Amino acid sequence: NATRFASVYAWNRKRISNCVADYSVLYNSASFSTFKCYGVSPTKLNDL
Amino acid sequence: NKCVNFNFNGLTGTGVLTESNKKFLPFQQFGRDIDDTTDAVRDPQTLE
Amino acid sequence: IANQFNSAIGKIQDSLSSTASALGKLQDVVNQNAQALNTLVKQLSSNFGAISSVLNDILARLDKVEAEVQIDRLITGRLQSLQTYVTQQLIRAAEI
Repeated sequence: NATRFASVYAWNRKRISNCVADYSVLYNSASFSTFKCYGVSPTKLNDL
Repeated sequence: NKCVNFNFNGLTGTGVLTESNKKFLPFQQFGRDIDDTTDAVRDPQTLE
Repeated sequence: IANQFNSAIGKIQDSLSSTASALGKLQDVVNQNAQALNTLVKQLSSNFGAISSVLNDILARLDKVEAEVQIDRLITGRLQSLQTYVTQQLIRAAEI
């Protein structure tokens, strides 16, 4: 929901740490056009 | 001292979990056998 | 005669107390089996081109289709490990 996304020639990286997480709230978001996960099945994000 | 399916901070297995007299160094969380497999673990809630 | 016979028995007891490379033919069979076991163990740590080298680590991260494409591989690489392990042992069992 954040206002400005970084120009990719200088793309931006958020570091996330020291927290619990949930990904059910991502996959069950209506907005997404694409959600490909390559190391881990998208549902399994919630048991790791 | 009973046989259980387990998930220790995402590192799963099946086995008997039992106490240890092997003193881990303060920074360590997994141990490993000769067979490379996880022979010992430190619990994330209670540091035994 | 009996003394020179006992003298040779004495030399054997001292010899076996003094050496181990003489038993080297029994050492050889157990060492062939020791490194053969050690080889099969190392192969459980091989990735075999899969995403990951450990089965239960995969079961912690994939589901049903993108999981089985990895499980058939681990199976292939390990199956070859067993074929070769048992081939190396069978031709060994003929030596023994």
